[PDB]
Amino acid sequence: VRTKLPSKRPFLQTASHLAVNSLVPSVRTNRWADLIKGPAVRSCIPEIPEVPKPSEYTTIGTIEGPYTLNLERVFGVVELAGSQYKVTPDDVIFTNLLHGIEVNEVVMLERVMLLGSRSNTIIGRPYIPGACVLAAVEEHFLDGTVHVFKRKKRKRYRRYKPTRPMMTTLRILKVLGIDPAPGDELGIPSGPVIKITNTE
Amino acid sequence: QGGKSHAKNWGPKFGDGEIVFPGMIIMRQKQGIYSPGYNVGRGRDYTIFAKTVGYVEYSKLKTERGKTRRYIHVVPINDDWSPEYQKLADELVVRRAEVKRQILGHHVHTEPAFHFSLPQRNGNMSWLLNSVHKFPGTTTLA
Amino acid sequence: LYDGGQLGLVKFPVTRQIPSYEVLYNQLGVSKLVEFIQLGLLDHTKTITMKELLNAGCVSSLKYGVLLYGNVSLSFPINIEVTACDDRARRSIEAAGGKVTRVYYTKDGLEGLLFPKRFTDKNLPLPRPAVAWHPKFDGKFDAVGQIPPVYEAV
Amino acid sequence: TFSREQVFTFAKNFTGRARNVYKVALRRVERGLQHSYVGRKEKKRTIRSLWIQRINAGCREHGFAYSALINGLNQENIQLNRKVLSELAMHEPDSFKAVLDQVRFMKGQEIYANVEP
Amino acid sequence: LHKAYAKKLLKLGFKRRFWTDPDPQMVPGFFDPSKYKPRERLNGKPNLRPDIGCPALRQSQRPLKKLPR
Amino acid sequence: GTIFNTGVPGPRPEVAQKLSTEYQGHILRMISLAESASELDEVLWSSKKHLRPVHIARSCLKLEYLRTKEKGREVSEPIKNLASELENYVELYSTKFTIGQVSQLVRGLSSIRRNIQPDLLLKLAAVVVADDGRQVQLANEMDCRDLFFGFFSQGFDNELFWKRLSESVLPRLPYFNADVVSTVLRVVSGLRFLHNTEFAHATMTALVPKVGDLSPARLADAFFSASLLDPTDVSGLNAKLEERFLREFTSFPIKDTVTMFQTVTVRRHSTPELAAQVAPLVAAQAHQLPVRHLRRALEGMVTAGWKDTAEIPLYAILAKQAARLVLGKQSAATSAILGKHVDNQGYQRTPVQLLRQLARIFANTGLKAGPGANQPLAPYFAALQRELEGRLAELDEQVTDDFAESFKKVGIAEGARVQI
RNA sequence: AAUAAAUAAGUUUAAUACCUUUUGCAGCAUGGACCAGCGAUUAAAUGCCGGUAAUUAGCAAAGUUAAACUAACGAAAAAUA
RNA sequence: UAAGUCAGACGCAAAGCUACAAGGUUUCGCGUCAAAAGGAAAAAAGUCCGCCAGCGAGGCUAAGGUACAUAAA
RNA sequence: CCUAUGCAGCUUUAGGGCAGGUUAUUAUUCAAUAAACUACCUUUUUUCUGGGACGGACGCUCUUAUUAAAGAAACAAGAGUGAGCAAUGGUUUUUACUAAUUAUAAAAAAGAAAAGCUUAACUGCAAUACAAACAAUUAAAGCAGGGGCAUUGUCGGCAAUAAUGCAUUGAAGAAAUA
RNA sequence: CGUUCUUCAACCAACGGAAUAAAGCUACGCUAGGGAUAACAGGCUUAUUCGCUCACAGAGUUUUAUCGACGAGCGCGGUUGGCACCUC
Ligand SMILES: [K+]
Ligand SMILES: [K+]
Ligand SMILES: [K+]
Ligand SMILES: [K+]
Ligand SMILES: [Mg+2]
Ligand SMILES: [Mg+2]
Ligand SMILES: [Mg+2]
Ligand SMILES: [Mg+2]
Ligand SMILES: [Mg+2]
Ligand SMILES: [Mg+2]
Ligand SMILES: [Mg+2]
Ligand SMILES: [Mg+2]
Ligand SMILES: [Mg+2]
Ligand SMILES: [Mg+2]
Ligand SMILES: [Mg+2]
Ligand SMILES: [Mg+2]
Ligand SMILES: [Mg+2]
Ligand SMILES: [Mg+2]
Ligand SMILES: [Mg+2]
Ligand SMILES: [Mg+2]
Repeated sequence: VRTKLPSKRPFLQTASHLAVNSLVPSVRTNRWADLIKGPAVRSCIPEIPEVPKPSEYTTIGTIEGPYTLNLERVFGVVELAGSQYKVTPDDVIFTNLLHGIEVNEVVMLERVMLLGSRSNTIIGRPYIPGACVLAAVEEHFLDGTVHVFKRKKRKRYRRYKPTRPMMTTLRILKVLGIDPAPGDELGIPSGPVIKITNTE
Repeated sequence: QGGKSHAKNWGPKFGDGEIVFPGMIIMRQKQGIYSPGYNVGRGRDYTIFAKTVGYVEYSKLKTERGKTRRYIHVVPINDDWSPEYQKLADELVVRRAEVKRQILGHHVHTEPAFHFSLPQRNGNMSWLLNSVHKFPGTTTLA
Repeated sequence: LYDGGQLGLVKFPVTRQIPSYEVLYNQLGVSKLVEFIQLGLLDHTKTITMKELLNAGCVSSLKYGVLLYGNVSLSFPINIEVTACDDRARRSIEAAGGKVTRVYYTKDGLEGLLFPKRFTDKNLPLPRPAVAWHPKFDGKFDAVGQIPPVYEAV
Repeated sequence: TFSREQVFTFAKNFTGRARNVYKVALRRVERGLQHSYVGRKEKKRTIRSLWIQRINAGCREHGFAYSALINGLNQENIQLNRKVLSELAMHEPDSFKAVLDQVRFMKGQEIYANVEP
Repeated sequence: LHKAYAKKLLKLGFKRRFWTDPDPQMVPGFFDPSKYKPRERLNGKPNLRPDIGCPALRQSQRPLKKLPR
Repeated sequence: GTIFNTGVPGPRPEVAQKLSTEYQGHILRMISLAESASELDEVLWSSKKHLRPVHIARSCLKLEYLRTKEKGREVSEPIKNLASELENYVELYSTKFTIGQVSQLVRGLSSIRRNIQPDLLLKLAAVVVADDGRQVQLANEMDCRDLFFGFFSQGFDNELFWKRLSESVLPRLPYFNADVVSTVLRVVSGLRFLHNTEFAHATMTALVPKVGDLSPARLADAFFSASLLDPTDVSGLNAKLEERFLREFTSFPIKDTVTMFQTVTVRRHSTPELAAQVAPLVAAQAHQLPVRHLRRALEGMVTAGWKDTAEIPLYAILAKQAARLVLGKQSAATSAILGKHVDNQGYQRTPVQLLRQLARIFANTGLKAGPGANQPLAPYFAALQRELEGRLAELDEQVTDDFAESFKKVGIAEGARVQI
């Protein structure tokens, strides 16, 4: 046992059992545990159902030409791309890369959590049904270079790996769900002319 | 000043119910603490070895003079104590060698293959050389 | 190859036995000789000599001679002249009715046997055959080879 | 190893010989990039600390506590995060107070799609 | 021979088949009287001198000795 | 041991003396001494660059020996894969083989139930028959014997091939051994177009003075073939073969005795030898009688007309033997293991055709199975019901009716399982 | 260690160079004042082990060199006649 | 892999030597460092939690914390 | 100060040599050989180690602590040994006996002593294992030959655990070649 | 003259034994290396050293005025030591 050579005892014992089994047949031929073994199942408990969520974003049309925007007196909170935003018309937000949309398109955001004005507030638990936010896709860009560098002193270890994140830009157009307080109504045209191209 | 003697590994090598083949060493001891039972032998230094194919057993006996005796036994495969078991053991020995060669592979050679033949003495193979090397069967009488 | 100072490789004994000189012969199996005849590369209706074996491709390069060995089951006679032979080959050929002859050649004689044209093209007489072999080789040869072999029918 | 062009691009705002001397600038460039990896990690810890301080200050002006608010939101199933709550307390005091009143007193009027079932 | 030592010998080109080499002078009919040499006894002593000996039997090369003058 | 590392078996003196020699041929010995399919594959893989046609011929022949060792089961996966690889070398060297080498190649591949591709098989046949068989003269008796049986097993039925082969071999028939002639006779019987040719008559005449040299297995096959080939016994072989069987009735193995006995019964030459025939069967029934031979014994005894006797209930034991083979039950007794009883080889699925034939024969025996608590035919049908239950997919309308007729004949028609 | 991450631009927080050598170095252990140029497993023969091909190789030009191969136990019977 | 390595260190737990001393020395069981960034204890190789592919102003926790410094009763 | 594939100079009754002089022996009309004295040339003068030197030690067994598997180190501790026996080996019979070893709870179908006969303290081989870096070291069923005591069992030295030394070189007996 | 078998011997006790054999001085010294290793200083340890407390035996002889002990515990880093952690 003092030696560090690996032991061959398991090999010597297996050769002995294999020789006996090959030449001498067994007496038993059945095993009850195998006979009554049941069908394989996925689990022993009912599955847990999932909680529904409103749609994240969906295209509804395109923008025809140059437009202008004016300031309004309402705001809301919307969940998008894994993070929450507080938005009001004519705001610009930056998010992760959104797939399946193009520049100069109008999208509809439905995961609205809070709506507010100067006279009333509406709180979702956790989402408000029947509210939405409209926005225009303005950019798909690569952000500034981030230089990633690693080194370990006195260990001859060095790594350099620059990268460029992918992001998307949106401009908020309209917030629907809550009326402005009395005297705060915007009584003039505000937004662009939208060509509707999404009928379900 | 220092120094130590080389270690001797005294002790048992197998337990109850373990399978053994002829010639395998079961116990290494300095004194006859354990005595040979059935289907076992004993060397001149009290080494106990198996003489058949079977499983190891341990038992205790109380003697006439009040002493305790300990035996080592080897039990046949199916508790067969008839004199016909010897031929079955001989076949098992041949089979075991075949099993080992299959597992090891062809490149673990078990026989030599030289560019010459080994001499024959008394009808068996000998490792000692003759005074002169000659080709077999390449000469005629006279 | 240095092992640190133990020098374990030189702790083994030395053997001085001299191997037999017959390890310098070219070995030809009886089973390979038959295959050539069956394919048609050798003429079995006449005496086969080492010159025919060399040209047929059975033997690659000869410096001393050819040793014939092995067992084979034959159905037709064969007459072959070689320099050495074992007992298994002799029994196999004679069982079918053949004849195996061990012929003694010298260095100059072997050249004439294999490449006779090398002498005729230069208008040189062929080498002469030997008179006899040393008595120490009694039991090794049956006849003295003739530089132009005498072919017969089989 | 960075080239001369890369080294001097990184070190254009360094002081003294660190700007135009290769040996001096190279060691200054590598040490700075090491600071940046640590800096990005710590930024996420500091900003969350600032959000909590602002929320706590707003809560205590009304007689409440930050820890009481976080527990109360989870009982109402309100999933606003700390970045949004921090901004409400600073820029939308009236909406921030409305959230506190709902959690503490639960006196909000429920809204249904069919106003008259 | 142990596997580790055997591979080194093969890697260096060891391919001997017999304990000694055959003698061409023993082949019948190929005896050359001019090239006659009495059989000698093989030497079994390795050359262990660390200055002009076998490089495989010494750890490093030692300087040579001075000539008598 | 002392020479090798732990766990490495010590050298065998018989093998060591073969490999240690002054003569060449190392690769041939290595493949000839291989003990398993995997070992032979490793030898060929490590020697690919030096393989030659002689090596390929021996490798295919070795497949016959490895199969024999692994009896009691069908061809295993490693054997099949090894055979496939060897075929590629046969195609490569198809134009370099000799007559003897081709003979060995076909025999080995035929013993493994491997069908050579028609294109390759045609090439091999062309080599043998090329030059009108003038090269067939330079072949020994064994080469000719393997040519006839090897191609016949493959199924090559080219008339020109057999015509040329028969013409060249014809003059040498009188000088072949009894076993070689018997193999030729078997091929002639299987080939219809040679039934009435002069070659068939020449073979029978040549075998007349060599009857005494036939082995028990070849002797049994020769008697079978001669009965179909020459029912008129014009050559006299049947008379001589029958005389030898009568003289040496008890000197042959059980299998050969059963085959000869069945042939005599179908020839309507039955004599009061049933008492002598019954005792060997009961003496050795658990062995030397597989399913096929068990059916042969039943047909011969039933045709001869032997009736069950109190001292020796031959039909009763045969039913137990049939049930044992169908079920495949094994025994761990030392005597059974050392005796190499056929029943301990394992389980081998049998064709439904044999099951129907056995059931019909038992029904024709005239013994009951159901009514009595312990009847001679009870164990067989009880085993039959269990076996059929696991293979219902193979039962069709005709098979069910055939068994139903047998079940009614024996006396089991109530729709209930056998008592045993 | 003279920078980094942020910012309402007022400031706030994080943060003891590199190499070599070590059980362990911000090291009060070793080397470099800075810039440009020069500066370190290369070639031949032979052997071993993988990969990719040719399907023996070189001369010569119907004939020669080099290599490789060359007996191991002739063991299968699958005929519903 | 016919490669590198044959200078090791400390914590908890045992024994020999020392003085039931040493950040001592010799063996032995587990872990960590060596070759391991991040969080807690003041700085913190070897203790406690825990193993860094990259970016983000999302969320839940471990060891440890919850009048100021300093996030949270 | 210690460590080197160390270097150099000097010293001597450390090893080897003769190549100048002296001396000895022999030979030819300034020569040849050398276990001497002087001069000169060349070579050697371990390691471990609580730094090195000084002292001590280096092979192989038994026992103690690190528990009741094995294994496990220090210039840790306590004791042996570099053999003996022609019977103190092998084997049968008897019984008022059951010890001793350097040390030790071995052993009753076993030993010791007494009485008788003997040389297996053999020739040629050997499955399988213990251990082990390797070299070697340890146990051993079984087969053939010639023997011993019994009359169908045992004997390939000794209760067991120490009494040892590779290769090379040299020597002896026999046999085969040349 | 050479080979094989049966065997033994010498120095290898520095006992895995080989370059056949085989001692010293250097403060006149020289080169390559190490804080992997000593001498001075720092560090860790506190046996020893030193101090205090308990102990109140014994001397003084009414007084624990003064002197002072066996034995135990704790502290100090200034005495003699141990280790080899920093610098060749
Ligand atoms: K400068
Ligand atoms: K010290
Ligand atoms: K030594
Ligand atoms: K110093
Ligand atoms: Mg000693
Ligand atoms: Mg250090
Ligand atoms: Mg400097
Ligand atoms: Mg070392
Ligand atoms: Mg070490
Ligand atoms: Mg330490
Ligand atoms: Mg290191
Ligand atoms: Mg939390
Ligand atoms: Mg606070
Ligand atoms: Mg030293
Ligand atoms: Mg070994
Ligand atoms: Mg006897
Ligand atoms: Mg003995
Ligand atoms: Mg110096
Ligand atoms: Mg130090
Ligand atoms: Mg230390």
